[PDB]
Amino acid sequence: DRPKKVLILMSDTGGGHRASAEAIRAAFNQEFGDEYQVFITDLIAREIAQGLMKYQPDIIISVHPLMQHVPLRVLRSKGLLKKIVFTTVITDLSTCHPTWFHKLVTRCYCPSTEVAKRAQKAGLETSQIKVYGLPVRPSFVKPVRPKVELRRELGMDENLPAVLLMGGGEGMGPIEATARALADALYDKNLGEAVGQVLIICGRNKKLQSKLSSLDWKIPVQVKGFITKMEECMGACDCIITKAGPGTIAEAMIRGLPIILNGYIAGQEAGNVPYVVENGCGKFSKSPKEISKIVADWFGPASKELEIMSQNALRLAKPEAVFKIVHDMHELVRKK
Repeated sequence: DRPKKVLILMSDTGGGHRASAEAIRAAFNQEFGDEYQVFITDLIAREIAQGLMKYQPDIIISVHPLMQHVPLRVLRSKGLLKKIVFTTVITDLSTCHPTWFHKLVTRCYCPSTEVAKRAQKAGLETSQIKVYGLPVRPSFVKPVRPKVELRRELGMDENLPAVLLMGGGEGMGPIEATARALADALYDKNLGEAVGQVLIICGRNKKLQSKLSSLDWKIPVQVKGFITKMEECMGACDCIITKAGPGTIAEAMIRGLPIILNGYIAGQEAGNVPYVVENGCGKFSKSPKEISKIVADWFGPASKELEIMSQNALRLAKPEAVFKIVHDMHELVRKK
């Protein structure tokens, strides 16, 4: 028809998830092309009012818990509410805050049926609620090379089972202690045999990255900084240790990785934990000793438990969330 503009509201503080926003932007790009131009704005009323005028969006998307009430008010203050489709993509996997929901919204996209039940609780009608899962980048969703080919490209051992350890960011138990604990649990002293291997992704924690990659490891340990392609990394491993950041969780499930939740950002990600644990996809622990035992058992005596949890994750996985959402927004905008 005519080119349309999309504004996605994030805020670097207060919860919510920008990787979902970027995932959404990439999905519009892939699916539709220049039929849509997509901006992500980090911001309250005056700024909203500003960004409204800067981008004059056809459709507004909120990936933030605080981005419903004020933006909607301002939309009604400027008579824009019937012109502009307003949508919410909840980035809390479970157990959310009431603010995620707003009756004046057009559509609210849920990552679980649990969250959707909460939307119904809030008075939103069936037309306003969809459950497609939590959006993940498309480039993540491409079926990936074989395990040994990924392992080799990442400098890992080809045969040992691997735990993905994420050390980036805030909220986790001791990463260095955890890696050392992992090395001890996965070494057979008499055999001189590594029982497993570790891949540590440091993200932006560079002090951790240098310390960990200067150590002498009992088992194969690969240390990295920032990784653009998480799909290759997750495809090379057999389980994952991480903070209950929602994207990382939704990614791991797509790759059938059983999760050890290493913690969470308080006030933000703690509702993600039951989504993992109560659904049979993983465990919680911050302790290095407790974590490494879990991995060591999953790589030996509880290996049946690992395979079962690995099936539970694929079953919960929704790799097509991103496409579904944007195709739904596409038709939402069109009915005008």
